[PDB]
Amino acid sequence: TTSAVNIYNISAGASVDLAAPVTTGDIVTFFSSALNLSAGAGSPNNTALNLLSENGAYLLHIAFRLQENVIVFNSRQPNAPWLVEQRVSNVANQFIGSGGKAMVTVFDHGDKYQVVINEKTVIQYTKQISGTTSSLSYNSTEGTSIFSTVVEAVTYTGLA
Amino acid sequence: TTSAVNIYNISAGASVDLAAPVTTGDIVTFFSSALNLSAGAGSPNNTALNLLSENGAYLLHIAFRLQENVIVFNSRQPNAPWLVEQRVSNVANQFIGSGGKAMVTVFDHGDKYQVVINEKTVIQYTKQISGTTSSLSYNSTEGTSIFSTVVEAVTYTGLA
Repeated sequence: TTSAVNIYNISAGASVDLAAPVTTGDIVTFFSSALNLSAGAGSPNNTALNLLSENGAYLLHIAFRLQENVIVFNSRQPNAPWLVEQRVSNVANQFIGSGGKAMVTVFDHGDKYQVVINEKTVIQYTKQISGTTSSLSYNSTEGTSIFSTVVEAVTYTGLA
Repeated sequence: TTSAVNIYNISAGASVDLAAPVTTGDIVTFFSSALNLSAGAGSPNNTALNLLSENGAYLLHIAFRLQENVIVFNSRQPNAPWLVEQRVSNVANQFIGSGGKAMVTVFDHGDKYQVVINEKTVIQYTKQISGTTSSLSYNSTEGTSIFSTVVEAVTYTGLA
């Protein structure tokens, strides 16, 4: 079996097409060389990370909302409304192991997405939309990003 | 179903016991925040990364020798001599995609170890000794290491 490693530099506000699709059994890890939580809980800062399908559907939308002090997980089809959102309270608490930097790992287990912040699993997300990830985006929905201007993404494909 | 991410900071000269063992289907990645392709001669290894078994066997020894312009791969039992070595020439050539930083990934495929430098698979190493990796070490020749003093390692376990 031959696996593969792909590295991407994602600037804030951009979307990147993967040279190798992420499917069941594969992994994607986001590396931030900074952690800006200083605004604190209740501030209007919201940054997002998304895994998209070839048809443009949002297989996994990850929103770090400091205003409501929650991390939201959801999915939606193109030109359609957001589905059932899952939430995890206290943003800063999930990053406690961090310190100047952070990493977010998404495991595609086929029927679910396992998300881990640093060493802590924060959720086992049952998929609302099935499919292969062919593109990734990093957007600063509101205020300033909680991550570095450029995020490094590494995918581990051809595992299963 | 449930996988895990573990982060370790390995200083030159130290060994670390893994909180979660690395077995067939798992991955280990090494991150260097520096790259020195003109550091001088090693004695004879400028730097070496090792994967060890529960009984101290060197399942995978990765040695970089600048003065010999080669990368060596080998294994050995506890208190026994080195076995059949495999070598890949032209060190700099393997780091062509780098640029002040570098990463070394090792996939444990059961019968073989796939080693990738950045995005380039350097070799498919047929195991000379089988077993589970329970600890790792980063050894160097004083002042001539090609990597940073501290190397960050991340393991993805519980995959298969």
